[PDB]
Amino acid sequence: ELELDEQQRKRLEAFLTQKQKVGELKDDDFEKISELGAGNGGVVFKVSHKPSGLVMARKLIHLEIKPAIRNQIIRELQVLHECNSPYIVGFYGAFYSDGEISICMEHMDGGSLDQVLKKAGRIPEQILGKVSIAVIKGLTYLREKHKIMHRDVKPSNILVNSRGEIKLCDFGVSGQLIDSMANSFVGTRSYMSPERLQGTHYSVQSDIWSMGLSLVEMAVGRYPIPPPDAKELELMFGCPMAIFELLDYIVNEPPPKLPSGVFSLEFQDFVNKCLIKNPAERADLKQLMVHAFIKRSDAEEVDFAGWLCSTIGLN
Ligand SMILES: COC(=O)c1c[nH]c2ncccc12
Ligand code: NA
Repeated sequence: ELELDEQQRKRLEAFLTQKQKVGELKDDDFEKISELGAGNGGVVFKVSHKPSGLVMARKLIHLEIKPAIRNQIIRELQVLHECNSPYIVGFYGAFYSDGEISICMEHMDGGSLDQVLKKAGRIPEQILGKVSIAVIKGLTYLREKHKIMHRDVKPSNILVNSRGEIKLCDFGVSGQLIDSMANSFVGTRSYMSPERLQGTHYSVQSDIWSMGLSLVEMAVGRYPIPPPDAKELELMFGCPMAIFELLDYIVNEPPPKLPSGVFSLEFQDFVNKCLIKNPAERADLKQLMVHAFIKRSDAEEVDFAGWLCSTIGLN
């Protein structure tokens, strides 16, 4: 499940070789091209690293903290130089400058799945199969090689590109950057598992809930809680709640589900196994990797890049 084919081995080797040419990252070496997002307490820009000529994505986190603090964060973000996977966004480096931490990463031309969703309206089942594989393999990589979980799976944290690659970004790597960002805002809690919202027992099972929740949103074209009325489905397939009320609904109500007679039973089953409220009964990475929907999605050779380019008008 963590074994790479020839094309993925080659792409990973070409990225590291290219990264080795980049030295110490410095503020003045960057030229802004455009803006990309802001979903996790910062701002993302498409930038040009002037000396190397490489196009990167630069996350700027505005924090006003004593020299001692920032230096620890930066040492802790060095963990990311070890995160080498076709399912994790490439990391170039991190530094502090004029009151802000910069995280420099690989630029994904397809953007994030929240953006792809907005354009598309809804994402087809076969495309969601490819997304599911990448999320499971990404979470398996994080857990296997670095003994860490994502903690923030959601559509905006899944990045796509014109080469048909799907990658995860924005996973807790620096304990200090987390602690120094307390009282929030570090991102919405609307994708959190019932167990995390109860302050109870939390593992990679919480990430599986988030994935399951994100898949239903992308398949239907709407954030799924509260479930849609019989009339809202007739609009969609022919065939407002305040955050505190919403978080209560997740803990207290039955989990969302895909509408029937629209999606395959294998896909409906797969999301249901991710969305079981009790994390013990809920499926795990090993179980998900051999699920009928995953095996069928793997054997399906889906032109993800072709679908992507047509949908967002890339080219
Ligand atoms: C937090 O990381 C990001 O948002 C991104 C990292 N690379 C990207 N490429 C395009 C859009 C967003 C990003
Ligand atoms: Na993000």
